[PDB]
Amino acid sequence: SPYSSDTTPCCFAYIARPLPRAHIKEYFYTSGKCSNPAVVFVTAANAQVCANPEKKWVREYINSLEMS
Amino acid sequence: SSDTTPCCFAYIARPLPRAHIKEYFYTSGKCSNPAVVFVTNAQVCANPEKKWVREYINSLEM
Repeated sequence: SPYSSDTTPCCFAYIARPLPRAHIKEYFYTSGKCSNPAVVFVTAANAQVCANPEKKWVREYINSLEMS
Repeated sequence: SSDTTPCCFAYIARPLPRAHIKEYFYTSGKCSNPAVVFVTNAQVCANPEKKWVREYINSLEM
């Protein structure tokens, strides 16, 4: 492919109910260019689910993922 | 939905090789920048104002 994707994933809504923990592969902080400072959890179906960084579960989820 | 929305913060500087273009779409209005994303697999941001962008889109529809 002569070109790689260059779109930027942003968030305009946060998932209300905590995400099934196991069904998560990675996470990443949306770009500072986006309008909302969100958290993104990548599901096993490679879906990119937006989450609120102030949420208790997200906070726990972020720390778990970065610890073997 | 509650899924990420692809937005653009830059536009490619030259026309994409036409034969590689499969489909296209206008990024959500929620995005701060208006843009057309050409799809090949790969998603390339482009300026909705350029002639080749508008013309590529016309060719695609037809």
